[PDB]
Amino acid sequence: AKYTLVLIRHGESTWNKENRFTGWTDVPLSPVGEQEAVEAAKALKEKGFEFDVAYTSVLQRAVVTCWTVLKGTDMCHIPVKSSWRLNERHYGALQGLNKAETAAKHGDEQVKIWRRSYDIPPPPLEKSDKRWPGNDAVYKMVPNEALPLTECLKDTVERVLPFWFDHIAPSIMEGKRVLVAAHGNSLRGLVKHLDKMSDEAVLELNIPTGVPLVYELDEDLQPVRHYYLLDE
Amino acid sequence: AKAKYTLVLIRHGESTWNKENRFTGWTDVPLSPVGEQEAVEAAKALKEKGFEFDVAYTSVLQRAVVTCWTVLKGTDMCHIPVKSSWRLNERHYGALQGLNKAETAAKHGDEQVKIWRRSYDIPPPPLEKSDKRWPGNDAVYKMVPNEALPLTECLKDTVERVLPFWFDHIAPSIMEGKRVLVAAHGNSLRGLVKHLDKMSDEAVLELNIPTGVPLVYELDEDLQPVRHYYLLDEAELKAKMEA
Amino acid sequence: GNMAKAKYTLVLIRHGESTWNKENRFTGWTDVPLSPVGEQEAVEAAKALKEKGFEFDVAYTSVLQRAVVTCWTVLKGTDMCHIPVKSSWRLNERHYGALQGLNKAETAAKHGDEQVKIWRRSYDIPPPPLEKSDKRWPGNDAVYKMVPNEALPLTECLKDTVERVLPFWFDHIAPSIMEGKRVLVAAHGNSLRGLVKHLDKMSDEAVLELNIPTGVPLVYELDEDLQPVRHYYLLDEAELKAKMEA
Amino acid sequence: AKAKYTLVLIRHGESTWNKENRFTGWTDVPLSPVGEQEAVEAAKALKEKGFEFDVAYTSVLQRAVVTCWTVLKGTDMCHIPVKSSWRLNERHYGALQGLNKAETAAKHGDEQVKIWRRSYDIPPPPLEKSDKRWPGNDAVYKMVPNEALPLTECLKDTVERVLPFWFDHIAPSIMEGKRVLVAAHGNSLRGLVKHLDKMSDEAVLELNIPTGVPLVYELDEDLQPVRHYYLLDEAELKAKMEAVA
Ligand code: NA
Ligand code: NA
Ligand code: NA
Ligand code: NA
Repeated sequence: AKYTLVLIRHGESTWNKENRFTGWTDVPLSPVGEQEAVEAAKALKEKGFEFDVAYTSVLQRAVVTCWTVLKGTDMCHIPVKSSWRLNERHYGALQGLNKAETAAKHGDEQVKIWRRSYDIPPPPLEKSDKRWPGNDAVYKMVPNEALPLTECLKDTVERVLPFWFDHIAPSIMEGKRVLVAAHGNSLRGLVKHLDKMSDEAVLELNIPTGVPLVYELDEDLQPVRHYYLLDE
Repeated sequence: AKAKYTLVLIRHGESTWNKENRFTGWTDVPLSPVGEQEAVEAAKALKEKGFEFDVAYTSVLQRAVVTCWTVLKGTDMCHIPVKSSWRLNERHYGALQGLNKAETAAKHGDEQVKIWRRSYDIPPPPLEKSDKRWPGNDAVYKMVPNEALPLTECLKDTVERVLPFWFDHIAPSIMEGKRVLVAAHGNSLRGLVKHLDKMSDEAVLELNIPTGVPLVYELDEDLQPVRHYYLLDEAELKAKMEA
Repeated sequence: GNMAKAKYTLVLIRHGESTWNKENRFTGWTDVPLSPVGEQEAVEAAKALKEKGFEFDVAYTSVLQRAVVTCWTVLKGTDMCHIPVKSSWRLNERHYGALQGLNKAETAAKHGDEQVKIWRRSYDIPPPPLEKSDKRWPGNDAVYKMVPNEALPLTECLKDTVERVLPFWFDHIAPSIMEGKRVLVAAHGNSLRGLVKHLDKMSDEAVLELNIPTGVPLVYELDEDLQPVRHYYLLDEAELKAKMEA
Repeated sequence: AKAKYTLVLIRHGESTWNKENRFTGWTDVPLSPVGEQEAVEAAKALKEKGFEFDVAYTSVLQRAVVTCWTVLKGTDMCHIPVKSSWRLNERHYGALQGLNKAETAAKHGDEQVKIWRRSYDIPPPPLEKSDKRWPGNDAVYKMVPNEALPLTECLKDTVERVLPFWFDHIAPSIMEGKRVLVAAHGNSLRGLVKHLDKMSDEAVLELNIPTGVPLVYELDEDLQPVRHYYLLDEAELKAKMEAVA
């Protein structure tokens, strides 16, 4: 009843179509992904939503989603803050591999666990591997110890919260209308916190792609209600 | 001397109002389709010659902001921080903003507009605080004190408004070792160049910065230009300067 | 005066006496410390702010020890040590060029008595400039390593000081006030005269008569548009009249 | 073992409650006169060895903040930016804060407190939101979401609360080439050290950081410790370690 927060998950990426684990792989949006953001922007525009600051991960797919939304809402003048803390969950040694070839290699049960589990991460990369963010110039200014070799949702949540408490939440408290453009697991991290969901309950939480999720929060940042801005 | 640092400046391409032959100033109009493509072309040239960036500075006007995004996209630099500031905005055209050039030329005279357009210290007629074109009435600038928001501006004012941002943000980034990109407008960039090259008040009037062409500055240890150049062959560049 | 209310409250304070104020010597950007009396003026200003219940959310200071320590002392005495403090060379004292470090008598005998009165009280006539080879030039000082040399003065008149202060007002101080933050500004005589000149829309001629006393909180009650509704010092009319005379 | 960066850590000296033999935690108590002087002495040692700083990090508790200012004053480094954060605060002692050791011994028992004091993952009894010692009720933390403010903490929680600040601010400054100073507390510094030296959960329990003594870390290109040392002779240092034992 006091503050309004808008969250959005980027649309389909090239690897979502190629049926391959992405994680921190910095792949671009597919043409369909680019358009989901254009549609979400129009809906926000129609309802008169406006923003004062935007937060994003550092992955192209989220960054472009955010730019598209600002463009479609006439909010290109606002500051945009990116952080690796809003990045998708890192899939370790599975990143870049096709899901079928990994399912046939490791088994259908084991991948379902790695995909939908809360605290069991996929096999870790080695520091010599090029998929390790520690070897990527994009993370040059981030200490290597903070860059994951692999992650379970749990790790993702713990890595996201600090950014919520140190940047996002304070902006809301300062009176700013905030937009957050991120990924499925990163956003599940925020929602888990916002709605105080249990470890078991977030496993069933599915955040649809390219649909604005609006949170009406009270004076103490507790949700009064939430809803998606569409009719599909 | 020799280059120690590299700075890249870029002026946004054509806007809808450039085609509609209308004074823009702080009017937040979008790029035309041709303007969007000039940025794509400038990105490729930067990509080809191996330019990379660590931070990007922009005005708060859509035109420049989108030009910047396009260049980062085309150079695979979408991960970098982007900082916007009203200080990099185009020169404010006062009471002329939104008016067609022919209709103002016929109203006020061909001489008087030429003065207001290419003069250094004579600004166009000022707006009143009641006018909606005054940034002080625009929510975009709600966090900026109204005293800093112009009613009108001459190039001189624009230069004075830009320098502080150069000294407080852009230059320090260069000094910190960061490869900087600046996406702004004609007059705001003339402001930086005037300072960089220590141009006189009279000389900057002849300075014409072509639209959608990266301008690269090789600076020494003390931020003084060793040389500058545009990323385009003499053929394409000659045609861009003439427009 | 105006009977309206304050929307915002801003507190400005000029640091107390420095070692060189006693040595009767031009300081400018020379980073000299406060005298023991200077340290105590800040303790007294803190107590007055404490008694009236003033609280702060952020503090702005120059990068000169003198102002910095004044600010720390005030935060300590008001139980505001938890707030962010932002420093900037833009709030530095006016730079006195080639006069910095010299005694008044020895500069008066060297350059002339009246010429110094002009350099000290004038608005637009600066003192003789330093050379880039001189150590008193901030461009050679590690303290300003991250600030482009072109921005660092060789000398300054009040006018120059005002022009370098304003941007910091518009880019940091004012926005904090607009965000709803109770701001404290600990700086120097000329830098504060710069802010006041702007706040009260004073003329070039009028700011020459403006004397800001040392170690006395100056409170500004500003309206929604940052225009002064009224201002006042936290001191009895007795101690205050004596502070202004100095 | 090739050092590149230098980091200086300092634990504030004695507080009024250290003398009054009482659990402090987030209680914002001031330094004792002896505490103020330890910082003056640490500043002189840093001054003598020529240490200079480019930025300083601190908790938001007066005792640490004043320690930092004193060190900057004594090293002629008052011009540098100082960033404070609740993330560097002392460990929060939950329901034990404000209690005297005798008063806690009489009301919680000698065994339970020894566990709460030297344990890694078992926190002291938690406060209720209706308790005034909960930071959520303190204006100092007005700009920090209440969900982040502890009701109680074990060293483990402290560590988890500190790391993000290390990775988001302190470390990047070191990587940017800045000479950093960190003025904080016993448990918050044990957090950093535990990470820096990759100490095990069991080993940090024996780690004792003396008060008012600069701790210098020589780190390699990848922020890994090459070596560390205190600015004090083995004689004066032996006596400081016994004080903190
Ligand atoms: Na890295
Ligand atoms: Na405004
Ligand atoms: Na410098
Ligand atoms: Na709070």
